[PDB]
Amino acid sequence: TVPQCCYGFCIDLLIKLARTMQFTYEVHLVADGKFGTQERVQNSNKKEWN
Amino acid sequence: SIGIAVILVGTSDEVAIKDAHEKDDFHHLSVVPRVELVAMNETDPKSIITRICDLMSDRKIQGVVFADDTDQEAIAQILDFISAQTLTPILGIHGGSSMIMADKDESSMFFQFGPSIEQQASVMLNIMEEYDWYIFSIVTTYFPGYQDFVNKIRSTIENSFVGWELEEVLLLDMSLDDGDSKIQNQLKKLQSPIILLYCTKEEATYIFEVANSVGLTGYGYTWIVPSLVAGDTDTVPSEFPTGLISVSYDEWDYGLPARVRDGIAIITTAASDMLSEHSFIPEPKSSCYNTHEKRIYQSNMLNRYLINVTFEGRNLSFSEDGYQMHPKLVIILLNKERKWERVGKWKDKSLQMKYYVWPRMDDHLSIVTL
Amino acid sequence: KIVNIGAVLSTRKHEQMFREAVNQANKRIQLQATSVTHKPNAIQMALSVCEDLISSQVYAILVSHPPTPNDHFTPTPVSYTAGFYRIPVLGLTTRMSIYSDKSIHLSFLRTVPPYSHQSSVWFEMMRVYNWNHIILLVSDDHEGRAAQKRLETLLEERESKAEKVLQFDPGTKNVTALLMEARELEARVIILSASEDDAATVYRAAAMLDMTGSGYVWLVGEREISGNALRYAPDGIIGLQLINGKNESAHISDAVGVVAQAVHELLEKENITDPPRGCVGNTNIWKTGPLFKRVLMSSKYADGVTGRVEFNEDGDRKFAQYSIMNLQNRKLVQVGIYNGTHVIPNDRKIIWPGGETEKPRGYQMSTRLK
Ligand SMILES: *[C@@H]1O[C@H](CO)[C@@H](O)[C@H](O)[C@H]1NC(C)=O
Repeated sequence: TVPQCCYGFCIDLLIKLARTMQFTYEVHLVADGKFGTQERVQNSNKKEWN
Repeated sequence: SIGIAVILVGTSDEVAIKDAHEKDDFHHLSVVPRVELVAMNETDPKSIITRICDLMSDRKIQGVVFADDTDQEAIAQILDFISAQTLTPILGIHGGSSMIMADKDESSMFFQFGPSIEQQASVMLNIMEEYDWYIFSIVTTYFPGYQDFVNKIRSTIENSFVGWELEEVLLLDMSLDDGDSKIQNQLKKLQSPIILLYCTKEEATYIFEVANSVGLTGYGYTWIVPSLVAGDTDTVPSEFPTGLISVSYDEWDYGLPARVRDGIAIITTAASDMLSEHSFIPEPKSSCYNTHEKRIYQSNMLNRYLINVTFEGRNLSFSEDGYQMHPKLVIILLNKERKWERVGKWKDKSLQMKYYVWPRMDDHLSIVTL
Repeated sequence: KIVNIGAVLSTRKHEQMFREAVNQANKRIQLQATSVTHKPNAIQMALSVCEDLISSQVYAILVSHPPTPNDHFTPTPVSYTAGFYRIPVLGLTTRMSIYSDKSIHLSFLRTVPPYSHQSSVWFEMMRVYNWNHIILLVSDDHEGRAAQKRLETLLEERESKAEKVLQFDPGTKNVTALLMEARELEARVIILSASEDDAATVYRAAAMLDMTGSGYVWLVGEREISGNALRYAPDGIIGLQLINGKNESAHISDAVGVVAQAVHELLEKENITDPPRGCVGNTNIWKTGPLFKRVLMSSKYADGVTGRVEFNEDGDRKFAQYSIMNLQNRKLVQVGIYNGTHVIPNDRKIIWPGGETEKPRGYQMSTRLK
């Protein structure tokens, strides 16, 4: 995990929104890299997301 | 020097067991086992406990192979209780001992021969997708493991390209008082041509009589039932409608003399395997009274070595719940008269039936095309 | 006709008390008294109980816990032996949730409610103090799982999911890493339902991490408020108790009463057949007991020393009495009662941990996100 800097349409929207509500943030990208659906794990009744 | 005992209930070929005891090659394994055979009736749990106590006190018994002939189910629970109390392992090879129990506790040394509910549920769907019965409904009562059956059945059918359209589920309870009218009213909701059932023998007979009163059992509806409903092939309740399909363990080609040798071989090979690497062997003074202090020597490693063994090119690798992982089943059909016949046997997950088209037993037409 | 009942107690003086109680109830078809003692092993217990089952052909059995602390295996022989014949059995001082399972133990009734209803009465405190966000930790056992499931099922109606559910292995000695994760969280209400031994481990680790300062709330149960936990226990803990849990004479004085009403409605209904007295002899099931359970469980009792006793369809007593129990200055003082479905205050005032005298919001706003 190496630090990187991000910028775009979503990033500056968050900056404007954050200044209004007086809170800080610490962004980090997702590890797997997918938006996420439900999956069946280990052939069990329970289901979990990714 | 490890002593192994075998217990028989009811009629059996005693001389055949004695002849088949020394039927395999057991030379390259340092077991030097001794076989002890004792026969007794089905008097009561007290007699069984007393006999087991006397035998294990008599001559250095570290395990018991238990056979049975009746169809009673609570004998398995009693044997599980005994196995939980005393750390020695026992095996159920035939009879009531082959019935699957609800849930063995974390400290039981007890195993059974025969498939579980989940594998039978799986094979009930492998049978379905060969004669193309894609419409079905399920009915069951309150029995240990009933949730697992429906859970696995629903899980399997929602992750495949083929379309299983399940038409309603019934979980009626027949133990209620004066609820027979409600049960009969509810049974009218069934419409699929294929019905799955999960009930005890007497419950199955009562439900079949009720259904025959309604009349949805004559021509176009086919029932599929698990192993435990049959219990004994010879004892036909005469209340079962013609055309019933059932799954049962292959007892026709696999009688009993081979099972005794197979059970003995499991213990001998496990003891040989655990002895060589660990340089140890559990040989406690197997007392009967005041056994709470006799649990000093843990036999959990022997349990870990009891779940992975093989011999003579066969796989007997068990699981956490204590059953086969690789049984040999057959499919039996009840013909016009009261009798059971072999239709197809499948091994290593490969269905093989002796028929190609189901014998019908008019608005059934044929269509030619190109 | 003559109908006799059975029971087993853990004291000869208790046996004499039971004899006096049945003599008094004789004034209310004549009854009888049969009782025996306890043994330190289960197999002897089962042998004796079926031997004493043959003694008088009993209709119901009363069981009590021995002076042993755990006693988790003591009711098991009687339950198995009786369920082998489908004979109903009433329990008095059993609290483990294993026996509430209808699968393994078909016939069993409770005179005291289980821990699941304790988890359920934990809900009223949140309802009355406006606590919507909680952190609960339970041990990895069959006991904790039922409580967690019941709690989350009850909270399903309110549509208020708990933030975190975290568990630890039983019989451990280090929980520092697990307690670290909960410290980062944003909730200040801790609910723990663990064993007596684990209570000492968690309490020691909480003190080191400054986890029990101001602005924290601990909700505990019966087991972790008794025993050696009070040796290392912070102030301000809110516990729980039962009004008549430990008075075995109070239960017995009316336990024979409720069963007495049932037999009157059964002896003159239809098809009455005495369960067999053949321990060794018969291995079948008595017809009486599938219907006996139904009438007994619905037998409302008008009034008693512990109030109205009405059984649900679970074999567990309903409408119990709980006292919201509090600890301040190394001693326990009562501050309230649980009136069936709601709570009322009392004269005393509860001192919260840390010495503050208020109603903590149980919430700490975080100013950092992810
Ligand atoms: C419990 O609260 C109810 C309020 O509905 C009240 O009527 C009753 O007297 C209280 N006490 C008992 C023992 O029910």
